[PDB]
Amino acid sequence: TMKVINDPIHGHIELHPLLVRIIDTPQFQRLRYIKQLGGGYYVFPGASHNRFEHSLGVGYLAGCLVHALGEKQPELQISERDVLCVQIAGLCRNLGHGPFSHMFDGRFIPLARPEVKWTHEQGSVMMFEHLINSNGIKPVMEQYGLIPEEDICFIKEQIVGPLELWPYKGRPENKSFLYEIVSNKRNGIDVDKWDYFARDCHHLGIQNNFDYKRFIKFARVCEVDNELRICARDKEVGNLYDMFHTRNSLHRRAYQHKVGNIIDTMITDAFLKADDYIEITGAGGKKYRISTAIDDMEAYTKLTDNIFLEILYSTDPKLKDAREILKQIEYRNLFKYVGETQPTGQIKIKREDYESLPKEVASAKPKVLLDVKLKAEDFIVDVINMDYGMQEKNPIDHVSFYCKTAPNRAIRITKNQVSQLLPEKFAEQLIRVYCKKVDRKSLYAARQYFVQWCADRNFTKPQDGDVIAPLITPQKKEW
Amino acid sequence: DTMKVINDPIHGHIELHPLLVRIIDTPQFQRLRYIKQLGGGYYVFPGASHNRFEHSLGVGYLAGCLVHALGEKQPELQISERDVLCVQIAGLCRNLGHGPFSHMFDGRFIPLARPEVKWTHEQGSVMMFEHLINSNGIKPVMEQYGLIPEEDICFIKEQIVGPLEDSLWPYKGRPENKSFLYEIVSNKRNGIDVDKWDYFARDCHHLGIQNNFDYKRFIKFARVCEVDNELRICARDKEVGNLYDMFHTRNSLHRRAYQHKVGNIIDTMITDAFLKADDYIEITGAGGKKYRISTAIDDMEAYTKLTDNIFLEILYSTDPKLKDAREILKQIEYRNLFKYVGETQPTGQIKIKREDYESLPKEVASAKPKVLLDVKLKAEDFIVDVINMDYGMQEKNPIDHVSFYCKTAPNRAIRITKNQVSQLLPEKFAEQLIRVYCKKVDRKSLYAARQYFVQWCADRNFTKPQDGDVIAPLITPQKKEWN
Amino acid sequence: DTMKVINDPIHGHIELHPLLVRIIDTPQFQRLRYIKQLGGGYYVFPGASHNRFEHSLGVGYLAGCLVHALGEKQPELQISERDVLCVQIAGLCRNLGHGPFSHMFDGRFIPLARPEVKWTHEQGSVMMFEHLINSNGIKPVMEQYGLIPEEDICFIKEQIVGPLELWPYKGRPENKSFLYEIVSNKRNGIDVDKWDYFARDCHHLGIQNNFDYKRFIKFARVCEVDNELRICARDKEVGNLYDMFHTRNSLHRRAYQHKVGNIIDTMITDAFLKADDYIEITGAGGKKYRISTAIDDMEAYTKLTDNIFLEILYSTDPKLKDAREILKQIEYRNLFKYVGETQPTGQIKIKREDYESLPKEVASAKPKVLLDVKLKAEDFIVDVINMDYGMQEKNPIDHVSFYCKTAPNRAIRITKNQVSQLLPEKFAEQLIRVYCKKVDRKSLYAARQYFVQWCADRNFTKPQDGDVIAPLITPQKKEWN
Amino acid sequence: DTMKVINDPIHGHIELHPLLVRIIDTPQFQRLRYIKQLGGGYYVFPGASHNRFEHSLGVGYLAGCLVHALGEKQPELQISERDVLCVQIAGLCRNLGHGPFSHMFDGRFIPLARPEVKWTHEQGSVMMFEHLINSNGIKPVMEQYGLIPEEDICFIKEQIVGPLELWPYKGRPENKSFLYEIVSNKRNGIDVDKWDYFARDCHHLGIQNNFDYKRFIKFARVCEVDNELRICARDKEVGNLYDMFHTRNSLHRRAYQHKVGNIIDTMITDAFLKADDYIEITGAGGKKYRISTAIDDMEAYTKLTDNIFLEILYSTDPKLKDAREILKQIEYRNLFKYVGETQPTGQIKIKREDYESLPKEVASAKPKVLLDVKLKAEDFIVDVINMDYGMQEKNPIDHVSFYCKTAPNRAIRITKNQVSQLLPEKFAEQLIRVYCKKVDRKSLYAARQYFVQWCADRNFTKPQDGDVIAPLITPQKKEWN
Ligand SMILES: Nc1nc2c(ncn2[C@H]2C[C@H](O)[C@@H](COP(=O)(O)OP(=O)(O)OP(=O)(O)O)O2)c(=O)[nH]1
Ligand SMILES: Nc1nc2c(ncn2[C@H]2C[C@H](O)[C@@H](COP(=O)(O)OP(=O)(O)OP(=O)(O)O)O2)c(=O)[nH]1
Ligand SMILES: Nc1nc2c(ncn2[C@H]2C[C@H](O)[C@@H](COP(=O)(O)OP(=O)(O)OP(=O)(O)O)O2)c(=O)[nH]1
Ligand SMILES: Nc1nc2c(ncn2[C@H]2C[C@H](O)[C@@H](COP(=O)(O)OP(=O)(O)OP(=O)(O)O)O2)c(=O)[nH]1
Repeated sequence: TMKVINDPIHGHIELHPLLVRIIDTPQFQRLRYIKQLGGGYYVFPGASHNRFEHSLGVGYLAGCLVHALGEKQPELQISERDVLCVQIAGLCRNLGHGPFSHMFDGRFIPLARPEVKWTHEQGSVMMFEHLINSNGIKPVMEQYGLIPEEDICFIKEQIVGPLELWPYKGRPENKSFLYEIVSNKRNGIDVDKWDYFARDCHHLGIQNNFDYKRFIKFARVCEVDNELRICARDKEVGNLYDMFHTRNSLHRRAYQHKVGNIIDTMITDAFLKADDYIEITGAGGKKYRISTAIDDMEAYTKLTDNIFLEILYSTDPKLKDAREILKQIEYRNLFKYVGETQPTGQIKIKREDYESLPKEVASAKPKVLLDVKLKAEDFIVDVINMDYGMQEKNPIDHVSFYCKTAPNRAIRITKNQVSQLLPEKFAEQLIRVYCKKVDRKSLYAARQYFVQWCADRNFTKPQDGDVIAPLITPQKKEW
Repeated sequence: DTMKVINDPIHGHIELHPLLVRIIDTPQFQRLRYIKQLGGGYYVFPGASHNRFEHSLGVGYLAGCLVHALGEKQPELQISERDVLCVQIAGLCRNLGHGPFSHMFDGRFIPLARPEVKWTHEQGSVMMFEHLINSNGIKPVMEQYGLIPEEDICFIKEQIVGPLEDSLWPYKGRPENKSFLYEIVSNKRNGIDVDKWDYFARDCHHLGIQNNFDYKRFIKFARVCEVDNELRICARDKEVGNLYDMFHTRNSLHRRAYQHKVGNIIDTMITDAFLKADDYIEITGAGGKKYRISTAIDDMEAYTKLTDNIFLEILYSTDPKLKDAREILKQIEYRNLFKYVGETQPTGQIKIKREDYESLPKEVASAKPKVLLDVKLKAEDFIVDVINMDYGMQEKNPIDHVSFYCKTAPNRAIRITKNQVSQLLPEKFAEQLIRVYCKKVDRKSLYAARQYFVQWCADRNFTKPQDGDVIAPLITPQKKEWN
Repeated sequence: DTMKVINDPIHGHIELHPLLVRIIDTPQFQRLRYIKQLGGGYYVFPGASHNRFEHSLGVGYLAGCLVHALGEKQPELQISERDVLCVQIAGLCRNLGHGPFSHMFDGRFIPLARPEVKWTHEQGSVMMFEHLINSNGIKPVMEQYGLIPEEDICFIKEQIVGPLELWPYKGRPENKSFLYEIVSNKRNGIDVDKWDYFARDCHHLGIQNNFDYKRFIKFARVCEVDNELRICARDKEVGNLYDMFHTRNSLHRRAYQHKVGNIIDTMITDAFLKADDYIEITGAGGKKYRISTAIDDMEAYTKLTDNIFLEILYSTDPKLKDAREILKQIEYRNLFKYVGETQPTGQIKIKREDYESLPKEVASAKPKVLLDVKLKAEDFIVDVINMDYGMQEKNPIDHVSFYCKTAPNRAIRITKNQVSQLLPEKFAEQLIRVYCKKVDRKSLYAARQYFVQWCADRNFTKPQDGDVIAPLITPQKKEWN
Repeated sequence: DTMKVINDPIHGHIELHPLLVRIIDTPQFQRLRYIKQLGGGYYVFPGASHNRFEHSLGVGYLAGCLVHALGEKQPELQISERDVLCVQIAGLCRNLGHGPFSHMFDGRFIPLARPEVKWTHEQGSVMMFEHLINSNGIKPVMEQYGLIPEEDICFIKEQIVGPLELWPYKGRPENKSFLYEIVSNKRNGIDVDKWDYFARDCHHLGIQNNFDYKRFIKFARVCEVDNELRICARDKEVGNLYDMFHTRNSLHRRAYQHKVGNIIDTMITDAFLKADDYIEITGAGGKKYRISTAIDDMEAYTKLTDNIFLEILYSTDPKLKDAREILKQIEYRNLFKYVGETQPTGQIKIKREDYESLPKEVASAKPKVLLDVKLKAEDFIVDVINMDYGMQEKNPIDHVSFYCKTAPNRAIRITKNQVSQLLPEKFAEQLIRVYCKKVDRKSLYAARQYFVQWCADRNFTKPQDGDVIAPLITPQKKEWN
């Protein structure tokens, strides 16, 4: 029968027996050993939470929204089968995450395997297949009325989008709105964000401004260009703009914390140095590396935050370089933040150029006397793209609304119709510079290079530019 | 007498010095128990039962926390217990001047009842404070605890209302080396003060909407630095994001709650009821002389007895003089409110001034929608509510008026511009919302009101109301940009 | 007419069926906005500005949540939408009878103003409910949404005040017995009214609530018990139920019976008594009532709220000078002085009829201590407080039924010894507080001596500060030493 | 170096003195990031991902808050910056000795792996602290900030573990007696460790905390008690103190002793015992230790965290097959099945030595019913839990000193009867849980029969579900019914 789980964010969640079966597998329980915020725990000591409990919350909210829609609009013909498939997708869309979450797909794999293209979403689909097949889930699905052929396709499609006219095979256009719940490809407004906002805020000790319950109460399905889509009540548009404001705040303060990022960067370097030597046993006893475990789900099942400690506690001399980096983290001998700047006006920095940037900083020629000369290897340059989840675009332009006077007619709402105090831009870049040399004189020099580089490139004046580089800031007229 | 502890749901256990307790325990202060913080807001958010009294304790407490923290970190500032008590007193007393239903009273009622007068709750707070002190023999008690009333009462008043008037330094209660003290209770430079911090947390706790601003963090990062020969409060540079967020939070709370369309209309209805009852309700002031609702502000003894009670006095009256006033309140009880028609905004530069407000109903009634109508409405049937939404300094960016310090040189004050922070911030800092309502509540009247309204918007190149195509499908087509 | 959504800080977004909106938007309901939940408690806990109105929305909401959950889990219970609405209405309306300052009114004022009458807020709720219905044409609206007014009105009233006198109810039959356990549980006190106030009062007071009502709802089922269908709790939740009552008693100790909130309630009552001949309140047919007689006419009672406090405070009439002076003393915080607290060691406690004699008893004590000042009966207030688990000497958990996971529809009983030996051995007690109206130093000192001597004379418990406030008295009593 | 700010979800922004930061930034301290506060609890309450690291910061912070409050109010105590830092350090470091899965390690594993040893996390904390100080050159930093390591290190250790052995302490004299009451209160258990874990565990478990430590701090004073200067609480707070222990017992019942959390702890412990011959941990000089002997070497113990769980689970060595299989069963949620709970009746207490003979006893019971299967001693687990108010039979409040507002320098005692007759009459009890290693339907049915029979045979209490799980057995015992 059903199980009750007490969650600090959602209170008492009811789990259908089929969901319990999916949960109680090595492939799912794995997520207990992957921190939701990775290196962030090393800055925010409340952020101990893992992918596992977040996944439960996502499945729960996915269920709440689909339930709400069915109760309010029985004409949608939403079935218990539909509800379960949506809950399963919600539960399983985090299955693909690697050690320290975004660090793994965002930092490590791009450097370890630049040729490969890999995302946690792809991983989630693969792990899900592995989970299903390894645990005899399909029989249990039919026992509760699911049709594995169609429904597994549907679940995968919810996580990763078309496995490619209506492009989906798992459900038809009349059920289009179902695909907006777990992972919303159209505008990013989905139950995954709603759980991490509330869960991260609870753990970080910073407050959440977004009311998902409210949103759910005001959600309706309407016909939009011959699709049935979820529409928000007109008056909730303010709150949706705010939801993305909240997202960006959480990125600024927490997910892209300058020191959290530097720790992620150091752990990634440790992983790269360990990658030749750590071995992970996959299917048939075959051995994989940290970087290649993603090619075999049996191996990947055993790849979690544990690697951090395996490296730290290692005695093998081959792992000395990797282990040393982690030990510096324990002593808190971290690379030093020098400053932040941004490109001015039009300019954007391409991913291909990231590598050249430490060279550029080291090449700057501040007109000041320096005891030390710094090298490209002494600098880290971290480039972060901050947006509203659709690059340059406004996601609210891709939301449909209804008004109380005509609940069946979907409408659009433009930014001008809402507020002139809203962002005029929806994407930006932040550039952080750090120095691996931590002494007083080194650090002083790093500041001079940095601010000179900013001037040379016509980037924005660092906020403390006049303090850290008083001789340099005057040369640039704009500043 | 000794220190008291009070449990507050927002701040926990608040200790109060005996002099503060003496000030609190007066008719002039306790009056604030009978004035709702959000006025007509309570009639939309049922949790907003809170009053100005408990907010005032919170402001006093926070004012003390900040001045105390500064003193602990920088003993060189020479902050005295006397300075601390004066700051707390000002914090405690800056809300004394509020009238019935708070902003309703100074924002809606007095401007209509007595357009010749200029009145603000801030001026009221000063007058009430003076009335409190004089009426209760507080000056002697102040000197008992080492305060110097001549300097200190001046200092307290200046903290609430600003310089009592030119000059580099316009304050008389304290010198430039204590300038940072004037930034705690009521910050005239940029509006970052402990009053905001209390109502964000308190209103959110009561409203059931979450607060994004962390005042405790702010206090930990705050320092005093020399700026143009003043000692001012500086925030850590890194916190500039959070300060922009503070004003964003303020704006959210205004949008969602303080300017809720229905809460506003209820305030308007209560105001009308007061205007109708103004001739008949009698309030006894100094010497037994009698005042009206609109004139109690001229005598603080009378003003002391002017609270939300007038609402119930009107509601429960039987005198036929008050029948009209009472009927409006009764319509509030049955929820037969004036009906919301819609909201629009002026586009681009355009702004509507205070002086124009009265001509607006006539304008809407003058618009000529090319639609057959069952009924024809008149100026009197419309209410037009203009709302100013800003960052507290009209078109100005308050963050341009903030001083920061950096960790490498904690005594050196600097400035941070918007470009130095983010491109995702607002490019403007002020806008206007125009709400239209109709006093005729029948279906046919409402339908007509919608047509006049949307036509008016179009005629004047205001923004398309969000529901424009639903409420006025025949009108919206004529304006091309809309559709 | 459509459903409304309301945002509550305790429950979030609450859906209100249009029939409930029609009930709410009446003078009789909206009245509750002007009655503080905790009365004079707000004068001690400044966060406790909340009113009976918002508490009533919460009770109506919780009542709905419970009956919906029961119906979803056991469709064989045959719960109807009609049932759901009637239970929500009863929940919304069980606080309608409350008077100015809530429990002050029925607990202190009415007993003293009109000792001959017997009156409770519950009786008031039923009367107001009838007045609300009749004055606003609600009966037709009830039938529009499928209710049967005659039966359902009876059902709602029974839910609030019990049987209007085998099966004693007329509104519903034995098969729906469990519906009577939701709003106002006469069997054991476990109902949704407590659950809202625990959470609401804690939120506002700023003290923490240890009870999880949502958990309770998730684990609740209906089972047959002595040929009645009753709400049963999961066996393992029994500890949590004991904890609920423990929490209730804590809230009484810390907040609802706060020694100063109680003396403020007493002072306001004294002002009301002194104003009651002069305040006039117009009821039906233009007839005039007093504060103490407005309870006989609902039209008058409709206009009787916390407002009277201010009507007195702001009065200029000389007749109200006495009443107005007491309220002024409250403002200056010149309150009656708490002397101390004690409890009876003996069983059988103290009669309500005996209360009047107690100040005289204190004044008649003869402490062997040097006193400058002699006090009189009239100088003392003696406030007797009954603290229990809701059922006098009885354990409410003995009147709860449970089910186990291996047999969810079978009811069982659980005894205290099956749960823990850390639980209470008694479930009722009395606190006695003494105060003095003379607030000078010498008077207070004297009052302490009489008090402690009276405790001794009566074999009450030694006040906690007894050795400090009455060092000459406490040594006489050997038990205390 | 300058002060650091840390954001904690429980306490908000915590200021850390440079010296404390130096202590925190060591492998010995950072180790606490990898030990779950609640061990096996995380596997039942998914919010309880929190680790000992963040709890230890909180304890350090609250230790500072108390000592700072006392110093501000009573400057005559002569409390020094040195005293404050020492109290904070002891608070920070009193959890250093915890092992994998916290209480599992010292409460279950070590007692079984090393029955000869007497080992407490407190002893471990003192050893780790020594290691931390010596390995990281902290003593020079201590003197840089004015500390005197010989006295102050002794004082810190004494705060954690008590006298390292008439005034028995050497780190501070009698005049500073009260300082030894903040971090680890040996007199009555009222200390800042509990205050952080109540609030932190509640925040993460998703259950409510009823104790207000900030209130307690505000009302705390130091008074002379029998020639010692001790921390005293305001008299009126006594209710809140009883409630603090009530809350602790509720947390244990609901969470720390959850039946499934406990069985998971038990399973993990077995896995560790089976891996103990084969897991190696490198300590000082490259030498290798076992899980059971890492406690002997601090360098090894440093690297002994919850990680061993995953090292075993991910292992391929066939010698670890048995240990790895137990952990794999946990992942599949194939746990030992809860059969039931009972308690000893009246007088009886269960001895530590007898724990191992209990499964044999259950298997020896002869239930008079037809059974498909016969079970053996090895198929049963019996878990005995001692629940109390921290001082076995004793009432901690009998060991607390109070003051009253009329004489704040005069310490007094308050007895239970002076407070409430609704309090516990007993302060310790035992709970006995039985589980079955055979999880099939027939086996579980049989296990229920043996269990209830065993309860009857030993005159333990009737399991709450006894009539449902063993309807044929419960009849025989008259007392039960
Ligand atoms: N909030 C709260 N949560 C609890 C309490 N006791 C347990 N929980 C949590 C732990 C779990 O996450 C969830 C379900 O725990 P239960 O003890 O109800 O489940 P369990 O499977 O052990 O009971 P069963 O005997 O199988 O029905 O609730 C409680 O007293 N209060
Ligand atoms: N959080 C919490 N607050 C309480 C409790 N008891 C009272 N309060 C609140 C009510 C007040 O706002 C504040 C002070 O109440 P007290 O009873 O300590 O002050 P009171 O003047 O009655 O005591 P006194 O005998 O004059 O020291 O704390 C409690 O147990 N917990
Ligand atoms: N949490 C939250 N509550 C809100 C917000 N806006 C309004 N509320 C509260 C006030 C009310 O208690 C409740 C319903 O307010 P609404 O403005 O949504 O309904 P109203 O009847 O004004 O609009 P409608 O009739 O749907 O046009 O929600 C918001 O953004 N967040
Ligand atoms: N509540 C809140 N906490 C924050 C925010 N930013 C950072 N924190 C947390 C993370 C840490 O636990 C703690 C200190 O963060 P900071 O960014 O002030 O420290 P950091 O050492 O990076 O600053 P530094 O540049 O060294 O002064 O506060 C924020 O905006 N809000």
